[PDB]
Parts: sequence; structure tokens; C-alpha cells
Amino acid sequence: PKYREAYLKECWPLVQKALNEHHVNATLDLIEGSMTVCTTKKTFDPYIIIRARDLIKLLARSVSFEQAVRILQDDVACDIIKIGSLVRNKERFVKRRQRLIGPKGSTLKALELLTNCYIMVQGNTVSAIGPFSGLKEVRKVVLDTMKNIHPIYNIKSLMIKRELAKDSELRSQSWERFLPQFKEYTPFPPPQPESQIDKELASGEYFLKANQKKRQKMEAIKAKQAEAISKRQEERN
Amino acid sequence: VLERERRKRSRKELLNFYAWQHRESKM
Amino acid sequence: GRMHAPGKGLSQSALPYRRSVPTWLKLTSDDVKEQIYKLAKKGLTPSQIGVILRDSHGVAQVRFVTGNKILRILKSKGLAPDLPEDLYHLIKKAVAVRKHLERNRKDKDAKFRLILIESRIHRLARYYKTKRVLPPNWKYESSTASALV
Amino acid sequence: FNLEKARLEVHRFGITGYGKGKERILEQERAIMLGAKPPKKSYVNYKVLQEQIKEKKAAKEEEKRLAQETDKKSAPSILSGKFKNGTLILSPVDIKKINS
Amino acid sequence: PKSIYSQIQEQRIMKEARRRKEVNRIKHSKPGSVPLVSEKKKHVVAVVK
Amino acid sequence: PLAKDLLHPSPEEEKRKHKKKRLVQSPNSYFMDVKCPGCYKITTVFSHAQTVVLCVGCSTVLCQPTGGKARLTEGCSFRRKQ
Amino acid sequence: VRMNVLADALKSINNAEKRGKRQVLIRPCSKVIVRFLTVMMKHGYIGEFEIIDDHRAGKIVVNLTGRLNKCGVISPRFDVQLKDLEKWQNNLLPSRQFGFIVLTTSAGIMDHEEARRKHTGGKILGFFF
RNA sequence: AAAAGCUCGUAGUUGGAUCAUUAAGAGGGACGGCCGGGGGCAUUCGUAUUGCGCCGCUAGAGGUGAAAUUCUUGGACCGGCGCAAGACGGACCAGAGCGAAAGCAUUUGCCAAGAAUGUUUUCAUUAAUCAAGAACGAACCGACCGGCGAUGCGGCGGCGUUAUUCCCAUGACCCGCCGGGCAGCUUCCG
Ligand SMILES: [Mg+2]
Ligand SMILES: [Mg+2]
Ligand SMILES: [Mg+2]
Ligand SMILES: [Mg+2]
Ligand SMILES: [Mg+2]
Ligand SMILES: [Mg+2]
Ligand SMILES: [Zn+2]
Repeated sequence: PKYREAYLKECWPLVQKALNEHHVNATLDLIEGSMTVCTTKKTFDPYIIIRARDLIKLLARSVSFEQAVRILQDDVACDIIKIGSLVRNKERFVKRRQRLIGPKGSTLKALELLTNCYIMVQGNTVSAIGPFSGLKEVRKVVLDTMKNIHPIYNIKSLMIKRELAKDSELRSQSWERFLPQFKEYTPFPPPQPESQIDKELASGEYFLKANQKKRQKMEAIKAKQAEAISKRQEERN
Repeated sequence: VLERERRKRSRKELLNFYAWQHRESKM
Repeated sequence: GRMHAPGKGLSQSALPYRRSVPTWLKLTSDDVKEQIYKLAKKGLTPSQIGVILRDSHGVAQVRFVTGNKILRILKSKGLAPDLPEDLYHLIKKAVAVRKHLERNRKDKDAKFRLILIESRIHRLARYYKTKRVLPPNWKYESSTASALV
Repeated sequence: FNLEKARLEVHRFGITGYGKGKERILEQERAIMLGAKPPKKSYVNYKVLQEQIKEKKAAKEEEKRLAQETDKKSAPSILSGKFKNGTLILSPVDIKKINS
Repeated sequence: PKSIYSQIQEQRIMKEARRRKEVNRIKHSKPGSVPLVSEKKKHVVAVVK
Repeated sequence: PLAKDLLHPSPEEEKRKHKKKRLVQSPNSYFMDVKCPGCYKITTVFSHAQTVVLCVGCSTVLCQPTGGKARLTEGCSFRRKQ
Repeated sequence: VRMNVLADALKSINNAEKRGKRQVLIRPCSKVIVRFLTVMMKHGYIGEFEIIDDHRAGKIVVNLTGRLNKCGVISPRFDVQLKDLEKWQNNLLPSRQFGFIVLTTSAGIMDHEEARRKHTGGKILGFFF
């Protein structure tokens, strides 16, 4: 990334010195923004370029120089884990990532001591370096936190696994007990209803002045009188 | 450009908008 | 302040302070009127008639040259539209959406857009009834709308 | 299995990785939040003090930049019918009090 | 006071923004195109005489 | 802020503002005289035209409507009016 | 929406005076606003103002002096008799030594002191001090 | 008187200027070129994984802290070729864009819609907020005047570079300016 261009520039003289001991060349291409590693004819160890490829990848992930070149030693390995794809929601991803580092970096440091591996969280990747058994544990726990299982379970699980290791007895026997346990959709919309103002417009009452509606009420009352006259005639009969 | 205008003639030239367009059509 | 859009646009026409016709204008009041009649006989809306005059004949404002608005000139000659232009265009849009919506059952958005267009049609219809442009019995029906336009 | 007991012993084992000297300051910080009195901040020369503030700020935007790349009144108001949005509203029952 | 101090700082940013936009246009545009006026005689619209 | 007199804005200030935000509204469009090649008859064309303009005499395509100002044909000559 | 261009004009003047501006633009104009601004101007509260005549409702540019604290409008617009004028002054304005109440009468739009001279009352328009 | 949501929308409330006129930095409509993971219907490609078929080879393969369930001489696992099925659409991918919200990411074709910008086009108050009602619906504080940088779209103007137009197409970059957006850093007022 662009923010890593500055750091690499001053520490480039040192890494070329480190690679020259094994006769492997490296180039920091500023225009393309790339780091390239390639062997030479003086080199005699085929596997060092695979280790040389890992070194440039860690530096691109903002890993410090002192830890980065440490993997050049055969005893140390490396593993970069991509966790961005785990959660679609960015807000959930930020929250669970913060759970991994824990308060003051305690859970990160506690994992670092138990695993005996150097772990750094940067962006959507977590970089781990150390013994092969250690890197297996880191991938198991770090991926687990993204799966919405709390880190404190696995950290406490690792501690209990550690105490049983010192015990020479029951090594063959299983540790399962000792490990802790937890109206059909119509496309056409309904017709828009009519407000009151609509109805007298349709009836024509809105334009009509207060000179003939009152006459209509009088006629309606007059009709009811005739109906009353009909009823009084019927009962009289 | 002339061809593009000629295709648009159908939309902007109406045949039933005005009152007289209806009455001589009924004849 | 668009009724169905949260954004507030400001793009519109700004008339100049001057109301006098330019000196270069070689057309008279009578000459412009017959151009309006010929364009109307071709079947053009009054909004489109003003555009043609502005673009080619240099008629910035018909009202300033002839002393009358375009629609008032057409009514005097008898070339009066059956339905108001803005109402007619709105009814035309509703039919096209409804026709598409019959062949696409799952188009929820077209269903939602149809409601908004019908809402503007009902509001404008009540206003025109108040101005007595329409008789106080005209109603907008989905089946009738196709025959209306 | 209790988290509260588990969280703390994880926390204690976590801090030991930092170092013995870092242990003292963090454990001091913890008890402060639980209610201890803070030690008095040492009196320093004002000229020395002002330079330290500028350096303390200068680190902050750099940390802010790196994060970006990785991504009391003396007296009440004199003015307080009811007045709202430039309009004075007068209740009729209060208006009779105004008249009387 | 803070009331006077804030106004002075605000007006300084305004004048620097104009000058940068001024040098951008004059560096590109042709010398004859852009007239040059002295800051003294910038504020005189005309003299009736 | 810089002091501006609302009563007497400078000519470069009022030319820069939006046409609706000036003291008095004034459009930025205008009318022009165009002389097409092929025949030298003069035609008046609106700057922000929305329809293709054809010469009365020779029926040549003069301008093409665009988003803003209409684009003229090559070889034409135009004069701002007024 | 807006009906009381008098209220909006007074609101914009009141807000700017708090902000320490020197000139304000108020729109739209109205003859009611002009008569109101004349009354406040006669007592030295605003100063000279211009009426810009565009062909749509006009605009007014008002110069400020900084002597005005609070100006507002009165919504009920009751009819007030001359004998009841004194009660209306005290219950609205803070004191009796400064500030005026603007009224609209048959004789015109005039403040409370002048209405005493002409022996007339009317409908209450607004106030300023 | 002691200290869930979101939009439409009925009633109600509420709504420019002028002495019929104007054509609101009120609103509606048309027109112009663009723009977008917006929606619907078809269409298509890409690895990975899983299963099946055949060829080569021969005792194991898998899993763990250590094991144990399982699969294997009728060939498991591994290496190669091809076929079928279900999901998914990385890297490019940004605090960018779009939609009333919930939400939206391979390619191509089709249908309808929309924001903003441009407008010396048209109508002329047609408006705002809203209980009722209707559509849709995952699984410190306050409209508090402003400023500075970037950023996305539209438009205007320009010294220069860079390509070039049978069709298709008229751009890429730099500078100034105008609007409406997504957001920052700051101030001013109640
Ligand atoms: Mg528009
Ligand atoms: Mg308008
Ligand atoms: Mg359009
Ligand atoms: Mg498109
Ligand atoms: Mg699209
Ligand atoms: Mg641009
Ligand atoms: Zn010609």
C-alpha cells in the first residue's frame, strides 16, 4: 500500500544486505509500487527463495523489520490469515476484531505468550510467525472469533491444555471431560379513496349556492309529511 | 443527426391531442 | 422542494428584467400567430411550440411580442386541447406503467411508482374541477384512462 | 466455568508479557479506576510544559493520519405570553388578566 | 481576546486561498489576457474629475 | 469574512454568482446570428438550443442539441447579437 | 410555509443584529414591511434602507446600527381602544422609557406614542426595543 | 400552587407580491445530453468444493494434545483426462454510488421508472405538516451566518500535453467557476 512506501525506502538497504548473504536479489519498484524478489546464479539453496517470498509479503503487511527477517531462520515459519471475507457487515467485523485484541491488548498478548508466536493485526489480515504447531493454533482461534465464538473460551481452553501437558499420566486418556463445557400479492394498487371535498364536487353541491339545497331539504320534509299522512290514514282506516 | 431526429418524430408529433384531430378522424 | 424527492433542485428559467422586444426582430405580431397555427395544425403541444420558435425564429417570449400567451392564442382560433397538457402527460405516463406492470407481476417498484403518479393525477384533477376546466363529473379510471388519451 | 474469574486471570497473564516495569504502571492505573486517589502531577517549568504540549499534539495527527491510511454560567438568560419562532402567543384567559 | 483572535485567523485563510487561485490562473493564462492592478489602485473604481 | 456591499456588487462578482442568486435575475443564454456554408443566408439561433436547426434556404444541419450550449457545425460563422 | 413576510423580515433582522452584521438582505418586500421599517427608522434603530425593484415582489437592503435588541410580530391582532393603550405597553415591553408598539389603524400604520396624539386605536402589529 | 420502521395520505391546523397584473432562490409538466452494485424478465462466464467414469501406481489414507469414529487389494489417498450437481461472484472494492426504508455487485439483450444539471418552454397558487386510512417492511441542544480542502454527477471558460474517429465514436490530464449530493476539520448565533 501507499502508506508502506515510506517505511520500506529507508529499510531497503538493510534487507538487501540480509538477502545478499544468501545471494538473492530484491528490488523495490517505486513507480509500480511493488516489491520483487528473484534468485541469482551464485545461490545454492533452492528453498531460500520461498522463504524470501514470505519476507516481502510480511513487510507489505506492515510487519516490523526485526520480526520480518526472523523467518529467514529455518526454525521459524509464517502464516498470513485473511479475515475480511468472514463477515459481510463492516460494523460486525470491526466489533469482533476489537474483541480479538481485547482490553489493552491483553487477549492478543495472552495468545502471543501461550502460542510463542508473534501476532500482528493489520487491516483485514493477521500475520503470525513462529513454530509450526503454534501457527496451527493461531488459525484455529482467530478464525473462530469471526465465527461469533468468544476468544476467552479458546484462550482458557489453551491454558487447560497446557496444564495437562506437564502431567505425565493419562496422556493417552482423552481430555474431553477436563476441557470446559458451556393476503395474495396483487400487482395493481388499491384505488385511492375520495376525501369529502370530492363527493360534493361529483354531486355538484360545491358550486351551488345556499339558495336551492335548503329548498331540497324542505321538499324531503314535505315528502315525509305525506308518508305520515299515509300512515295516519291507514291507522284511521 | 437527421436520421436520429426522424425516429423521434413519432413521439413528438401527436395524432389525437387536439379537439379537431378527433372530429375529422370520425368522418 | 420536490414532492417525492428529498433533494431540492434550483434549475429553472430566469426571465430578464427587460420586457421589450429586440430591435433585430423582423417578425410582426400577426406573422408569429400564423406560425403558431401551422405548428399546432402539425400536432404539437404549446410547450413544444414555444421551443421551436425560440430555437429557430428568435422568438424569446411569445407573450412579449404578440401580447398574449400561446394557449390563449390557440383558444381564440379554436385549436383548444381536449385536456390540459400537464394532466394529459400525467395520464399518458400512468397507462404506460400500467401496461408494463401487467406483463411483469414481480415489479414491486413499478407498483410503488404507479401510486405516486396517480396521487398527482388526483390532486391536479381536483384543482381543475375548481377552475371549471373539467365538468364536475369527470373521473379517472384505469380502464377508462386508455380511452381518455 | 465463570468468565469473571476467567477474564481476570487471563488479564493478569496477558500483562506479564509486556515486562515488569510496564506491570507497575498498568496495575497502578487499574486501582485508580476502582477508586484510588491519583498521585499529584509534578510541577514543571511552564516553558518546558508548553513544548511538551506541542509535541504531544504533533504525535496525534500522525496517529490520526496512520489510522486514515489503514482504513458553567454566571447568570441565566435575560430573555426567556409564549414566544416561539418569532411569534408571540397570547392565551385568552391570560389576556383577561392583561386587561385586568 | 478570543473574539478578535478568531476573526483575524479566519480572514488570513481567506486571503491565502484567493492568492493560490490567483497564481494558478495567471501561470497558465496568457500574460496579455489577465490585466494586472496595483493593490493601492485596486480599490478605486473611477475618478469623476 | 471579507466585506461585500450588497447594494453595489462589482461586475466580476455578479458575473460569477448563480443566475438566480444575483440581485436581479439575468439569464446567461443569448441569441446569435449564424451563416452556413453553401449559401450565405443569415439565420438566428438560440445558444442553448434543444432542436436541430436547419437552414431555410439550403436545409443544411447547423447545430446539434447537447446538454448545455448547442454545438455548431464546422465551417460556420457566428455573431453574438444585441 | 410563509404568510408573514413581516415576521420573516423581522426575524432576519433580529438574527443578524445578534451576529453583528452591517447590512442585511430581506425578501420578499411588501408595503407593510416598508411602513414598519419607516416607524423603526424614525427612532434611530436601523438607518437608511434601499428598495430594489425587480419585477417579482422586490427586495430590501437595510443598514444596521446595533441599537436594536429584539423585534417581533403579534399574531392575535386584537382591536385595542385608546384608553386601554397604557395596559398593553407595560405588559409587553420591559420598561416605560424605551421601546414602542406598532399598531395599524384607519389613519395608517403608526406607533403607540403617535396614536395618543391622534386619539385613535386599532389592531396590534408588532413591537421593538 | 408550602419549601420496529418508511412513504402516500383524510379531518383539523396551516398557506407569496401587486391595484385583474407578475411569473416566487413556492410547486406541477415538457424538452436536451448524460449518470447510477435502483427494480423486473431472459441470457452467460469464472474458480473452488462435492460426486461419478477411465488411465497410471501400490499400503495405507484421514483426525488429534494423544487417540478413537470412518475409507481401503472388489485399489482408499495421491497424479491425469472428462462429465454432472448445489452454492458463490474474490482480488479490482473506496466511508465511493443508488433506492422511501428494508436493501443493491460476472457478461449481454429487453421493459418500465428516477435524481441532478441545462432551459429567455409551458400552466399559474395548483402549496406545507398531519391523527384516521393505504402500500412496503431484515432475520448537550436548535433550519446555527459562514470557511477550508478533497470527493461523485451535470454545465460553463482556458495556456498547454496525449490520442484519434468508414461504422462505433468525439475523449484522458491540468487550472478557474457554478449547483444539488456523500462525508471530514473548523468557527458564529439561540
Ligand atoms: Mg427539472
Ligand atoms: Mg418559477
Ligand atoms: Mg429527462
Ligand atoms: Mg442507462
Ligand atoms: Mg442502469
Ligand atoms: Mg467535473
Ligand atoms: Zn444555407
